[PDB]
Amino acid sequence: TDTFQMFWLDYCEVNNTLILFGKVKLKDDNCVSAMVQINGLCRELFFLPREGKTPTDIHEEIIPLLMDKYGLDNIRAKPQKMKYSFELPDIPSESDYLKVLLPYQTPKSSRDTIPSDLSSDTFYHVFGGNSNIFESFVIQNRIMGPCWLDIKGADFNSIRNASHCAVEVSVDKPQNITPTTTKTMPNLRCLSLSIQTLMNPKENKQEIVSITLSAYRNISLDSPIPENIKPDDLCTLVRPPQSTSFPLGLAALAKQKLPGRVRLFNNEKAMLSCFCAMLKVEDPDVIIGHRLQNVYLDVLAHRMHDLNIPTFSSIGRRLRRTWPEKFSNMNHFFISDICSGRLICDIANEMGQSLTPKCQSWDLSEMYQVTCEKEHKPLDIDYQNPQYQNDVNSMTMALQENITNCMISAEVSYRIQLLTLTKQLTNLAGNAWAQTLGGTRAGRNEYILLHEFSRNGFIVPDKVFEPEKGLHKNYVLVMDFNSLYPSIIQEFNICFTTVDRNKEDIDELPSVPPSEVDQGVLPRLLANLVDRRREVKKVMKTETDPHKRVQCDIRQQALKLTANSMYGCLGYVNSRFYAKPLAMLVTNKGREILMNTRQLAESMNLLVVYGDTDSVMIDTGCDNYADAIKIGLGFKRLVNERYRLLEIDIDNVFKKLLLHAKKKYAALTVNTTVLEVKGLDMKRREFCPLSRDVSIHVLNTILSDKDPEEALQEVYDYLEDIRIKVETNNIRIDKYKINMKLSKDPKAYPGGKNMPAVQVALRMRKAGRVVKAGSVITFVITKQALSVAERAHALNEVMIKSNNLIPDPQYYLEKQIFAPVERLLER
Repeated sequence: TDTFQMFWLDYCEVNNTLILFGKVKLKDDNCVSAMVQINGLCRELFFLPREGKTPTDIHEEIIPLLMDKYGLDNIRAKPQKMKYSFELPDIPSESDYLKVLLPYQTPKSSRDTIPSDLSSDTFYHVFGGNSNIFESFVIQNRIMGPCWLDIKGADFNSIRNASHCAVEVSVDKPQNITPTTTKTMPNLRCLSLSIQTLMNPKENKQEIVSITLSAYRNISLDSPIPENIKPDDLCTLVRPPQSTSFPLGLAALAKQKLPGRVRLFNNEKAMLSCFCAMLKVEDPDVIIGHRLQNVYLDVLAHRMHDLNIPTFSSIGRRLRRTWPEKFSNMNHFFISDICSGRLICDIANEMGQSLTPKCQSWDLSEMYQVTCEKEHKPLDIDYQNPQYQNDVNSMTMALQENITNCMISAEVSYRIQLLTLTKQLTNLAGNAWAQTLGGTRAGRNEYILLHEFSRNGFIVPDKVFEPEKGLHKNYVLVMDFNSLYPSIIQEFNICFTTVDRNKEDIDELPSVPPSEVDQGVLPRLLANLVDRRREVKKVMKTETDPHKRVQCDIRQQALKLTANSMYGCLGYVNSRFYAKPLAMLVTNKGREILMNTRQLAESMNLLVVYGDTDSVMIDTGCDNYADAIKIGLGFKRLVNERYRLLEIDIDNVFKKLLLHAKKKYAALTVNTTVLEVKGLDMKRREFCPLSRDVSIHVLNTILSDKDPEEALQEVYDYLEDIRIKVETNNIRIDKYKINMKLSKDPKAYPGGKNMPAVQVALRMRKAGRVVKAGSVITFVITKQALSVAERAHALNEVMIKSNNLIPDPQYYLEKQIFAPVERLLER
């Protein structure tokens, strides 16, 4: 009521200040964007006194020297008792440090940081010298992810023309900002982007041809997001891929065939200028897309740089007139920085992939099928193909393809709940939402410990069973063992605080602490996450309201993911909290448990088909779903009885299983039984529809509910019928077709005599027709000595009977039918 309130989403660093971007509510209950410039932030340095000296001795030595070097009239400093329990050898468990507050903003040498190994006769180590400004703020003020912030003493007249936000304010000190307990959040303005590019052979540059923008202005994460939500505004921007003008009648045809607005531009520079203007006015909190992080944002950024778009900064929320001077492998940092203020929701990055394990390539069409169970056949659009510069039909189809991708990306991101889950993960880890969305696990792993330890007066550090190959005729269950390590850490009280280890030699194996030692920080945290998860699952059993129930499920998953990710803290080599002695201690107990899990399985007359620290596959010996699940639960109880904290679950159910490796198999999963293939090249372009039809039919018959002979004879009968059908050419010519795209001119292909597509193309040239880079050649290997490449002819030519061209039975029965079936039907 007296304080400025804001829901913070993202941040950036500039001039040793911390800017928070967020939302503010207006008198009409509508939320607009806002930014807060936070001054007066300081590093918390801790100086460790030598055995004889004291914190006061330190005060008298460096405070004057620090004042002079940084040009400060005074420096807040006081003794403080802190604890250390990490990897540095000669630092005691508890000591009296001199806590020093060094402002990020200093008159002199602000950019220079104090090294940990600063020479002195009063102290021999210094912590926090290289602290990050965002890290300091978040830790000192106990900020746990995106939330509401009470900001007192906000200055509404200090900041001028600094952002693309509606409200700009500042504070003189970070203590003026505190988090509130409000559990709800404001609606987000989401903007889905789809970009189509053009490869420029001359400069090897990726240029932009079109951009589609789909706006969703009131996405609410408090309630579930309605399926197939329609955008409030849809707009497509485009420029000519070849000439300076479009085909005739494009605008009229677009108005007639395409949804939303379509804006035409004479060049790319005008299009990108318009794009930036639209971002500014739309002011999205979230930018959704497919492969934005590692592909399209880089293209977009560099093209804006190339064409010198003055309003490029609107991609983020901080206003810049110039690009970073060094804008190289560190382009990712510059782009990430310039986007600050708008969250990047990329369904195809590491974070997005982790939520969609059922995928394999994570292509837009594949994800749409997996997550939404809807089919969309992708069109390969190559704007090098001249047809787009003159054929108005072609252009319209291309734009339609872009518009569809833009809305599929949005729908997928809502369906897999990428925003709400990452938010919960961010609230649990206390890091930045953007870091969760675009980073690995390491980030979340790091901040959850930074918060836990600093809250309990601790100084934090400075920044297998081989697969049984073959067909399994009985139900096989994949048992989830992801809680293995976190249950080990908890059971055996493994922590940085409890395990004595040789810090001189990290290869020396330590021992688990005796029961007398109190629960450490890491096990206590894991125990809590596990308890909170139960508190939520209990509530679900009673909850009737689907809205609250769905919210519970999200919270529940978030807690599970946080706990199952804790091992990375001490396991990952490049972790701020890496500890090899601890990693070894947890990995060894992991082997003991899995080895015994095998014996437990065999004690139930079960066979382990495959296993690792993440999952164990067991053959139930049953040919019935009900029987199989009962066996699964029995094994679940058996494993929990021997390991009270280890709770495993049934992840997959294979009625039949053809196994090669963990991610290379074919099987009938149960959710209704369905065919599921993994790690096997099924939809490979090298193979024609006939070969794919045959391979599919072969699998279905093997995994069929029939005996081996009567079913395998069905295969032989099928192949024989196929062979006679091929030899007598009674199959549709389409089924023999093979596609092959030309990346360059067929004449410029070195070794084109071996490539069937290059031969077909060159033949079309010598005739008269035109074919350049970007043309897809569809051909058939015809019967005739001539090479296979010389016997290859365009599909449409073989379709005409008067041409007397027939498919070569030898090639198709051998290379297209025998070879694939041989690799599939071996065991």
